[PDB]
Amino acid sequence: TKQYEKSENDLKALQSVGQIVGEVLKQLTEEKFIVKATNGPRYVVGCRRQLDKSKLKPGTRVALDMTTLTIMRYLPREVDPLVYN
Amino acid sequence: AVDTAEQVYISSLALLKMLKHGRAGVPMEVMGLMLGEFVDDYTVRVIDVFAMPQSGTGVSVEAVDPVFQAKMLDMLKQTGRPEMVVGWYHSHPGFGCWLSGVDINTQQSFEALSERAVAVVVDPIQSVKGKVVIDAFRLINANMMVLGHEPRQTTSNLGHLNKPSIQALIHGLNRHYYSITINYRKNELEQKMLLNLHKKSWMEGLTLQDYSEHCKHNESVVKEMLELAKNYNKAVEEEDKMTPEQLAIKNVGKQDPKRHLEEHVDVLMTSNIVQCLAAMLDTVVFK
Amino acid sequence: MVLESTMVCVDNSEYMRNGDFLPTRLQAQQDAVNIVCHSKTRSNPENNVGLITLANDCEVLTTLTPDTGRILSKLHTVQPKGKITFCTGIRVAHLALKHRQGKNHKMRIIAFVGSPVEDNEKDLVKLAKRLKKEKVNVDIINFGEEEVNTEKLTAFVNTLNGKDGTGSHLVTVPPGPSLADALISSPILAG
Amino acid sequence: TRPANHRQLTFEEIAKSAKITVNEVELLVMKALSVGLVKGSIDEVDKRVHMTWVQPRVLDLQQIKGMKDRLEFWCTDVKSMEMLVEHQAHDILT
Amino acid sequence: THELQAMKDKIKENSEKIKVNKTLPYLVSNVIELLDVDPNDSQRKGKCAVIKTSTRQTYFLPVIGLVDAEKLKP
Amino acid sequence: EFLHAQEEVKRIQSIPLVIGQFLEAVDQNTAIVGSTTGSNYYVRILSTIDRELLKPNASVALHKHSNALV
Amino acid sequence: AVQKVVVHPLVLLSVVDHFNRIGKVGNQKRVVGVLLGSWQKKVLDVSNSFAVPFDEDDKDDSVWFLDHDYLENMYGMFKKVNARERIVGWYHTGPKLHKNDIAINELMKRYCPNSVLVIIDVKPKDLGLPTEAYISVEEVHDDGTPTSKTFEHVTSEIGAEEAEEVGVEHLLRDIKDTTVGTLSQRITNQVHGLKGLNSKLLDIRSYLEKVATGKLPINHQIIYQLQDVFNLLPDVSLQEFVKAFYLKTNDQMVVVYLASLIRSVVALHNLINNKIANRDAEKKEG
Ligand SMILES: [Zn+2]
Repeated sequence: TKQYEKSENDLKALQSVGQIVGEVLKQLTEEKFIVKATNGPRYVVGCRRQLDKSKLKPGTRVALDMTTLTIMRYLPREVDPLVYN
Repeated sequence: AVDTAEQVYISSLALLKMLKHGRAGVPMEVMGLMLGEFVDDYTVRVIDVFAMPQSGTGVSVEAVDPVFQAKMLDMLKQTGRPEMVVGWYHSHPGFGCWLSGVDINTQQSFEALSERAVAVVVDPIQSVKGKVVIDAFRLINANMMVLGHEPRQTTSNLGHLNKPSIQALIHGLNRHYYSITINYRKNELEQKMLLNLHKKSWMEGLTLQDYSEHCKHNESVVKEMLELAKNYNKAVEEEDKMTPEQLAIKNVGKQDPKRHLEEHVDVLMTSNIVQCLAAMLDTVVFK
Repeated sequence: MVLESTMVCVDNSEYMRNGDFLPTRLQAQQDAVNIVCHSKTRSNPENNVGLITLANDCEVLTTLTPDTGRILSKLHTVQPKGKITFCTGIRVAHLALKHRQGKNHKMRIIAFVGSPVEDNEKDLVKLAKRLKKEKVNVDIINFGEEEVNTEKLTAFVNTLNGKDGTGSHLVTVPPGPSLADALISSPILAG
Repeated sequence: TRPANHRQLTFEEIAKSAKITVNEVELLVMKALSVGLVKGSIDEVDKRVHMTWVQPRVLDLQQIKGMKDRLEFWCTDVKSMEMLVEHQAHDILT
Repeated sequence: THELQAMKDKIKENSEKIKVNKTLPYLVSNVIELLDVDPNDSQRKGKCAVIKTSTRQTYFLPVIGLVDAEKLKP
Repeated sequence: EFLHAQEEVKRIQSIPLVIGQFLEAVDQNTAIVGSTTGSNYYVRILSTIDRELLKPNASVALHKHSNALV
Repeated sequence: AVQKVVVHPLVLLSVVDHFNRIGKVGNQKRVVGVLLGSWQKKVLDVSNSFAVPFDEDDKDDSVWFLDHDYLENMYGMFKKVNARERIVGWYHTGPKLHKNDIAINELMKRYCPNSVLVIIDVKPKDLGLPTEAYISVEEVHDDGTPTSKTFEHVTSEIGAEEAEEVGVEHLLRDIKDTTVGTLSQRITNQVHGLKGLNSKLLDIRSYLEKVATGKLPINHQIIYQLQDVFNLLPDVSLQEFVKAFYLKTNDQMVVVYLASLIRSVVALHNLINNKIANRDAEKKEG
């Protein structure tokens, strides 16, 4: 009964939409960083306030917001085929 | 039957719940409901605005929850003023806030139940500060195809509402729909205090703190930005002394000026902050 | 049916913890809450009944509601230790009666006094004329040990209302061993 | 106690009051620096002692009065001077 | 002790919202999976996941939502 | 009020602004540009800068909503 | 705990418009409602709220009650539509809290671990940024009395995000904006200065009035230490404060030197170019 509500409260976190993957290409200023979507449009957005650009660097796999498209979270390395070979 | 120029009297609390319910759903479009009272045909007022919960069916006529309406109106009955419902509204944060096919699919239901049921749309994106933004919509009666489609009389608020003419795709809805005017009623005391509430940004937080925080820093570490300003002095004015000689070569103005004007005059206005607030030290230190 | 909102007041005074009423006054007044909540349930469905602790600090843990389930939960482990306080016990339920959403319900209070009170006659007559101005009708049922043939409480109910006002009735515990159900058997049939 | 500051003292003041030798006034004043009642520094050329800040202890209605004097003077100071500032520029605003 | 049925009612009402918002499977997709948590630079917790689409796109999302890392590698 | 209007046009617009693939300037105050999604456009350019930095070939940041030449 | 709170204009109006709700029917007492807060970090933020009907007897000035069903299902309403919103406390319009306001927080401590109560003001008068913030905390005392709750003041600031900026920034339509550098800083020199004069004036008027009338305590406790903190710095020269004088004079050197430099540059460009285009337009047309 309580664990079911925990999965309900789990679902209370899931209405938040997932962000968009991104690759930081390069940067311009502290509010402007060259980034491109996987489908090819290039953007310049602002970051979140926790990060330093030493945590980003140019040519970095990252994520952006779904509206403001702001730099928020990230992971350096991913791919499908590797481990499955 | 009888049609006359319409005016929507809005309360600041209504507009607040409008943009608040629309900002929390961005990008996703949300669905609210308009609350108020119908005084007559040519005037209408919205005295309250409440938000409907978001469901899986999305924005649809079925998204309105009847047990939510029964319990809300009951919660409005224990609230001071339990006014009757009037119309619906839905935000459109992601685009130019035009009515879709589902918006009219719920409009024949809201015009069925309620006589008027004015549809309002609001978006945060268009302007960050100085525009009403929002939107207005009302469904014209398709049963009026017999008679003419062009009222009203006292065209004052009408001809002034049409302008800008609102693009094309929006006024593409001017066929089968028409907008409605919105004015802000006072309620001047609350409008004045809430005016100063946002004025706390550019004036000061308490009207005391933030420029006493300008007495905290007060040239501190504000000369560092004066060193960067005097670096803007050297930078901008070393290419500003190249301008008047070139003006003598090309004979004369290339229109132009480079602008490359004003600027550090504002730095000297911070020097007025220097002289004033430091002259306060004679008052601070002595007694 | 009759329109009104009944506010039941349990007696949390330290003198109410004895088992003179079988098996114990805790369960005795619990059955008293059982019979008043079920009678008002059989009376009108629109009647909402909360509880209030009279002794020590007065706090209503259960907001006024027609469902007595949460009231029955607060009847257990209530910890009724403290000195009886009267003058505030009626007015605290009067403020809970002014929070009613519907104004068509008449203000009604039922309270249990099982302890001798230090309330002066000037305080109860000031509350009597105050309830005369506020029209509130209070039906009190005296339990426990107190002054033999309670007077200041009987004069409180007398001077509380008049003409008719049909009315405020006071039921005092008889000087003899009896079950709590026999004490509440008279008020449930006729007030 | 002094209106001061004028927060710089001398070795003669501490050594005469505390009636301790000039070598132990170091341990004296610097231990008070470790207590936290004063952050000051000691000038050992003339053997002077430069106090900084202070530790508030107690202080009286006569002090609330003179406090209103030190305040109201700050009141008429800022009032006068600031009312003179915008007295000049009140015209050009409109 | 009788609030277990009330919690059963709130998990029936919210799972009714899980019946309307599952959120429904419609568009076909494919996955990319990873584990993450954010120290700063205060400390917070969470996890992320990646996804494919039928439109070829890819997204960076806090961990699913609804079913969990239980299964599978993408 | 014109200084306030200058604060408007300098605030306008974005932050964040999508840069796009520029081809040529066709005539006064307008030009043609592809986006980073590769579609040629026709837009009246930002008023205060007509030419000097626009150049025949560059990458111009296009308005969020309109894709305006800025 | 709670350091500072961010009060948006939306929650303030949400109390004041309810002051119109029960204000048209009157009469006495105050507008009390449940505060919906948003806690991202130690700094507290406020977005929405809702008000509940409340009455308080004077008899019995310590009697208070709220509707929990209204707090329950409406929280179920607002949490449903917005999952980020939750109740951080309650609020009232004051203007000055009576001693009974403590137990309201003690009742809703079951809802939230720490409930911050926000006093507000429906009619702006004095002295500055309206409302107030008090956090529920047990400070005991230095006198070792049995633990009692004296609410600590939380500094309140007004802010917004995006859409709440859009509404009010268009709604001002009153005074020039800002304008930066000319009228802004000097009017703030009037307000922060003069409102700082009458602040401590009336506050020092309360310092002496409380000693004259209202004893006990009253005085003690903090009186002797706080007043000595006022006596910390008089603070005048000699000596180093004299050095700061002409050093500050040496600081104004550079900026006013630069001022004369801008004067020469602005006068050079504008005067030369204007006289050129002037004499040319006259000699060519005439
Ligand atoms: Zn829609």
